Amino acid sequence: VRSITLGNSTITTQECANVVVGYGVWPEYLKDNEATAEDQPTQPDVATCRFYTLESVQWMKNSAGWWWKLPDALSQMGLFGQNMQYHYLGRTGYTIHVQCNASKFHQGCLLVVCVPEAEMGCSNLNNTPEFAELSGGDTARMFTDTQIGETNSKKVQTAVWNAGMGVGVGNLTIYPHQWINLRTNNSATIVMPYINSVPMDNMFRHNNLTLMIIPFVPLNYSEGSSPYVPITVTIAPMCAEYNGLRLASSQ
Amino acid sequence: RSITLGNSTITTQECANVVVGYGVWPEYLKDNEATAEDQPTQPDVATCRFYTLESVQWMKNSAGWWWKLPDALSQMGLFGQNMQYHYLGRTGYTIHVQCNASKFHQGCLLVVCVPEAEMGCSNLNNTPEFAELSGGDTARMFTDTQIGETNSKKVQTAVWNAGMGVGVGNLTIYPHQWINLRTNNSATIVMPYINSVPMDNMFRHNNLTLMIIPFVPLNYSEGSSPYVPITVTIAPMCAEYNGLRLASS
Amino acid sequence: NINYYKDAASNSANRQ
Amino acid sequence: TNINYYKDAASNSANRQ
Amino acid sequence: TNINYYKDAASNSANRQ
Amino acid sequence: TNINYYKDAASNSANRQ
Amino acid sequence: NINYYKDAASNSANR
Amino acid sequence: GLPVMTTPGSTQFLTSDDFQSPSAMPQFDVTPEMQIPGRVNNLMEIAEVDSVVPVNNTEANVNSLKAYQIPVQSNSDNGKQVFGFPLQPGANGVLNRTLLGEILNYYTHWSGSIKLTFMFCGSAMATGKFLLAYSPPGAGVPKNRKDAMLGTHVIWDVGLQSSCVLCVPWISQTHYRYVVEDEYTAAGYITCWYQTNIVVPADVQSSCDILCFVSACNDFSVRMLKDTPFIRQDTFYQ
Amino acid sequence: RHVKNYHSRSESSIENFLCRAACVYYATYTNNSEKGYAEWVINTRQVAQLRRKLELFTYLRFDLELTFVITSAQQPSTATSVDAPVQTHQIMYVPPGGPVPTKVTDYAWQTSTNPSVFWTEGNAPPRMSIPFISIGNAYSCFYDGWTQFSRNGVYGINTLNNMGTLYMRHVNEAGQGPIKSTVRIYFKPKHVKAWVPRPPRLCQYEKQKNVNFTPTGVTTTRVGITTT
Amino acid sequence: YHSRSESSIENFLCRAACVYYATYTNNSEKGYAEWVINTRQVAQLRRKLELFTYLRFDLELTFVITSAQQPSTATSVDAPVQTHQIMYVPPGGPVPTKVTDYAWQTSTNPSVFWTEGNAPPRMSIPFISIGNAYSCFYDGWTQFSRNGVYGINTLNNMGTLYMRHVNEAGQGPIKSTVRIYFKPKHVKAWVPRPPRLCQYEKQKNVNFTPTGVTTTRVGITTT
Ligand SMILES: CCCCCCCCCCCCCC(=O)O
Repeated sequence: VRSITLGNSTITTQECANVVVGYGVWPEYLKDNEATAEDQPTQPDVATCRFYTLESVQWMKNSAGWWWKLPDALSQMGLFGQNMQYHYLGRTGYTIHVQCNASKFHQGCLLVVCVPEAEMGCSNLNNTPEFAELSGGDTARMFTDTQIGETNSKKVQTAVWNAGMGVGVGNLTIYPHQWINLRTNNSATIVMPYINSVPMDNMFRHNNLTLMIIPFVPLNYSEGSSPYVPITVTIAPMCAEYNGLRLASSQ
Repeated sequence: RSITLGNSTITTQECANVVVGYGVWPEYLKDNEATAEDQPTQPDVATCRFYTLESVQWMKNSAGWWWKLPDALSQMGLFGQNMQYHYLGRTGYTIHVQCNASKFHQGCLLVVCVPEAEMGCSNLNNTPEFAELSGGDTARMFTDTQIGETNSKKVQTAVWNAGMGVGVGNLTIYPHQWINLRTNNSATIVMPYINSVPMDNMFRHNNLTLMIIPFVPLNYSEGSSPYVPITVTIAPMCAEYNGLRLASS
Repeated sequence: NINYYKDAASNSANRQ
Repeated sequence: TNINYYKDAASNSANRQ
Repeated sequence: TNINYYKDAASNSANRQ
Repeated sequence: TNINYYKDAASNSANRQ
Repeated sequence: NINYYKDAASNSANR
Repeated sequence: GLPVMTTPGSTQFLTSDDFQSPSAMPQFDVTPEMQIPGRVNNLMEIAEVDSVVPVNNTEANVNSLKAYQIPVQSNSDNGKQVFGFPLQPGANGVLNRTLLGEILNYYTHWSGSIKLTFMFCGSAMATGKFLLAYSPPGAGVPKNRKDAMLGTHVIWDVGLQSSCVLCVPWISQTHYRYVVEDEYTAAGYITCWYQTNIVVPADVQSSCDILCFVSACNDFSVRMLKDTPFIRQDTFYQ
Repeated sequence: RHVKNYHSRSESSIENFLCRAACVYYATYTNNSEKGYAEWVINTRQVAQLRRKLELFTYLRFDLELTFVITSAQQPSTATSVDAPVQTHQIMYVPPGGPVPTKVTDYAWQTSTNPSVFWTEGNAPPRMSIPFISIGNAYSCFYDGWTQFSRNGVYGINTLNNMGTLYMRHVNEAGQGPIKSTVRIYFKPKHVKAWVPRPPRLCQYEKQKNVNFTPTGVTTTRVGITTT
Repeated sequence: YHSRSESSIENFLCRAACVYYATYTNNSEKGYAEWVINTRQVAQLRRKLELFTYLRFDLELTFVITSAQQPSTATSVDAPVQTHQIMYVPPGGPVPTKVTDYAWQTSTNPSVFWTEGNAPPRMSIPFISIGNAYSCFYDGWTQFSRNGVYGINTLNNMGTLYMRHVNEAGQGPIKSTVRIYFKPKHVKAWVPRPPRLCQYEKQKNVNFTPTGVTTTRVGITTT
C-alpha cells in the first residue's frame, strides 16, 4: 500500500492504483515570467494544500450522477476558503480522490472526470441557470435521468446523456478521468493542474474546474448484500497562490 | 523447354519465345507497396500450378472466345479455395494456349491478355449480367453478328469491336501472341499483376481477360482432320492472400 | 521564405 | 525585406520600427 | 529561370522540361 | 534585363540589340 | 536603379 | 514601369488560400504567451483517446446511458452472439458519433487500425469467456461463432482481466477508405460471441454489462477536409 | 507482416483544420435612408460550423485573416433610367469605447484613428490580417463563471466577449435609384494554437451567448445490437 | 532526327478542356447549380484519358463564368456587378438545398468567390485518389455478390460541385453559365489501350453501338 500525504492528511490508495496526472502536468507555482500581479502572493502551504473530505452521496440503483464546481466546493472548507474570501485573485491545482468500496457480490461502474470550464446550459433557452443551481458548496448537485422542461426558468438542463453541456456523455473521456469499476476498483485519484487562459483568476466568480461522477453501468447486487453504497469525494488544493489582499467578501 | 511450375510441366519445347507481359515478371508484394497489415498466405506449390480449363472447338465460322481470369480459376483447386476464404488476393499468371493442326490446315489466332476488359452491353441503358460476362471454365463466345438491343443485359459480342467499343485490329497493344497454324502450335504469355491498388478482391474484380480471336479462319481440304480443339492452361504465379475469414460463394 | 509586411500577423500560416 | 522604389524620401513607408 | 511560389507541389507548372 | 519567363523560345522578346 | 527597357528614352528622369 | 502579365485566377478569393495580408493594427503588442496545459497539435491526438461506444443504439436506450451498456448474461446456450456492428467508423451509428467518428466526419478519407477496448463491469465473482472477432468483408456477417472463428479474433477471459483490447488491423484493398458508406471501401463486421457461459456463484447477479471504447492506433490518418453534416443552421443564432 | 506506408497526418494538424475562411456573419445596408448603415458586434458564435470547429477546444490563440465579400443588388424603383455609377463602400472598426456612427454621415466615419477599409465594387475582395488581440494569454471559448463577483448578473462566454463593433456604409452618394448591399464577413485563423480539447457539440446550437441546448439523442439508432 | 517532345503524355494531356458546364438563375430558391464530378460526360477528354487504363496526375481547374440578362418587364434594369460562389462538397459533407443554405458558409469546404469582369478563376488540386493511380476502366462490380453496379461508377466518388450567385439581384433576372475546365498536370499513365472507336453512349459505362472498323473504299487496288 502507498501513502499520499498532504499536510495533516494521508490517503491510502491501493498500491497499483493509477494516479491520473491531468494533462500530463503536475501542479506548480506561478513563474515570474508569466505573472503580472505585482503584489507578493500568499502561499499557505500546509494549511491550504491538504485533503478536505466533502459530503458523501449515496449511490442507488437509479442514480444518474453528481457534480461539484471546485472553487465553489472548497469555498467553506477551512483556511483555503478563508484566503479565498480575503484575496482578489487565486490560483490552485487539485488532488481529487473519489472513494467507493463495495463487495465482491456488488457491481457497477462510475466515470470520474474533471471538466475544465464546464459552462452548463439552461432549461429555458432564453435564460442562464441560477447561481444556486450551478453551485452546491460541498453539496453535490445531481444529474437527472430525464429532461427538465422549459418551465422552471432558471435551472440546469441536467439530462445525463448530454452532461448538461450539449455533448455526448460518452465523450467526456477527453477530459482527465478514471473509472471506478466495483469489480476491480476502490478509488480514483486525479491530480489536476491549473487550467485557465489567465495566470490568476477570482475564485468566486469563475469555477475553473468541475468534477463529475456519472455511473455508466448502474449498481446492482443480490438480496442480502449491503444496499447502501456511499461515494466520498476528498479534494486537496495544491500549490495554491493568492494575490490582492483586501477586505473579505460576503459571497 | 519444360516450364514446370509445381506438380505441372508444359512441353512447349518450341525452343521459341514467351511473351512476358509488359516486360515485368510476376513478383510478390513488397513491404514498401503494401497496405494490408495482416500476414499473407502464399500457398506456392499448391496454388502456383497449371490448371487447364475446358477445351473448345475451332470451327470455320468461330468468331472467338474469352475468359475472365480470376473467375476462370475460381473453381479450380486450392487457388479457388484460398480465393473464397480470403478478402484480398494478388497473382500473376502463365497462360498457355495450345492448338495443333497439320501442315495441310491453315488459320491464325490472336491470343491477347487485356487488363481491365470492361465490356459493353447490347441494351445501352443497362450493364451486362454476371453470367454474361463470366463463364468459369465455360469460355464465353464472341459473335459473328451484332447482338440485339432488346436482349436486355447481354454483352455486345460483335467481334470487330471486341465488346469494348474499339477496333479489334488494335488489341495488339495488350500483351499477345499469334498462333499461325503454319508456324505455331501454342502461345505462352507470362502476365504480371496489373492493377491500380496493391491488392484487390478476386470475385468482384476481373483484373484480366483472356481473348482468343481467329483473324484468319481455319480451313482444310476434304479428308484433313476436321476437329481442331484449343486448350487453355493457366497457372497462378506469386499468389498472395490477405484477410482470412469465412468463405464466400 | 520572404515576408513583405512588418507585422508577424501578416505572415502566412505555419504549415511547414 | 524592405526596398525603397522611389527617388524621394517622402515616398517611403512609415518609420514603424 | 522559374521558381515555385506555392507550398504544395500540385501548384507547380507542368513537367515540360 | 537578362531574363525569360516562358519555357519556349518563341515567347521571348525581339532580337533588337 | 535597374532599367528594364533597351532604349534610353524609356528611362526615368535624370534625378 | 515593370512589365507584368496578369494570369488566370487574379482577384480571386479561394477559401483555402494562404497569402500574406497587410495588418490592420500595426505594431500591436500582443499579450505574452502562457504555458496552458493540454496543448493540442493534431486532431489525431483527440481521435487516439478512448471514448465510450453506444453499441446499444436501440431507440429507447439512445436517450439514456443504457445506450453504452452491452448486456451479457449467464445463458443455457453455447455460442450466442453478444453484439455485431459493421466497421464504419464514420458512417454507421454505432461509431459515427464517437470521438473518433466525430473527427472522421470532418474529413472524407480515413485509414488505419482501431482499438476496441471492452471492459466488464459485472460482479467481482463472475467469470466467463468471450470471442471478439473482426471478419473482413466479402463474406456475410458471421452467423455462428464457428463462422467468426475463421477471421481475426480474440478469446477474452473475464476472470483474469476486466479490460481486453481487440486491435482491428487495416486490411483493405486501398490505402484509404471513404468515411461515407461505400461498398467499394467495405470494412467488415465486428462480432462478439459467448466462448464460455458467464458462471456466477449464489447470491450474485447473473446479468452484467460491458462497456466498449473506440480509439485510433498509431497508424491512423485522415484526408480531404470537409464540413461535418451533424451541425445545422437555419438562421443566425442570437 | 511488415508494412512501410507512412501516411502523413499533415492535414489533421490544428493549423490546417482551422486555417480556412468561414462566413461568420453577413448584414445588409441600403442607399435609401440616412441611417441605412449596417453594424455587427464581432462574435464567433452566430455561425454554426466555425463555432463548432473552435468549440472542439477550450482555449485558443491565433491571428486572423479577414476577407470581405460585398455584394450589391438593384432594388425596385419608380423613376426612369437608373444609370448607377460604380459603388464604393467603407468598413469601419469601432473598438469598444470609441464613438459610434449614429447616421450614414457621422463624424465617426472620418476614422482618424479607427481602422477602416475603403473598397470599390468590382475588384478583388478586400483582405486584412489582425493579431491576437485578447487581454488574456489565450482566447476563451468557454467560461464557467459570471461577470459580477456577486455570482449574479451574467453567466457565460458573453462576460469575456468584448471585440468591438463593425460598421458598414455606402461611401457613394444617393442616386436616382435605390441600391441594397450585403457584406459577408469571413474569418480565417492563422498561426493557431489550441489547448484542452473537449467533446464536439452534439445538440444543435440555440443561442449565440450561451451553451443553452435542447437535449438530443446520443447517436442515430438501429434496430438491434446485431443489426448490420 | 527530329524531337518527339510534343508527343509526351504531359504535352498530350496538359491542355485545358471543358469537362462540363451548367446554368443557374438568380431568381427562385433552386437558383443554384450542382454537378457530380465525372470525366465521362465530355467526349474529347474522355477519349484522351481512355487511351490509358490507369492515370495519376494533379489538376488545373479553370472556370469560365458568363452571365446574361433574361427577359424583364421593369422600366429600367441597371443590375450591379455580379459575384459568384463555387463550393466543392466532398462525399459525405453537407449539401446546399437552397441558394441560402448554411452549407454556403464553407467553414471547411473549399470554395471560390469570383466577381465578374476579372480573370477566370483557377485552382490546382493534388492527386485525390484512394488507390495508387486513377482508374479509367473497371472490369468489376460494386457489390461482392457480383451484383449491383458494373463499371467505373463504383469508383467515381469524387464529390459534388455547387454554384450560386452571391448577389441578391432583384429587378432584372440574370442567368449564368459556368464552364469547368480540366488540365492534368504532372501526369503518369500506365497500360495503353486501343483508342475509342464507337461513339460514346453513356457517361457511366462502356456501352457502345457497334460501328465498322474503318471507312470504306471499293476494291483492294482502289486509290
Ligand atoms: C479593420 C479590421 C478590424 C477587425 C477587428 C476584428 C477583431 C476580432 C478578432 C476575433 C477574435 C476571436 C475570438 C474567439 O472567438 O475565440
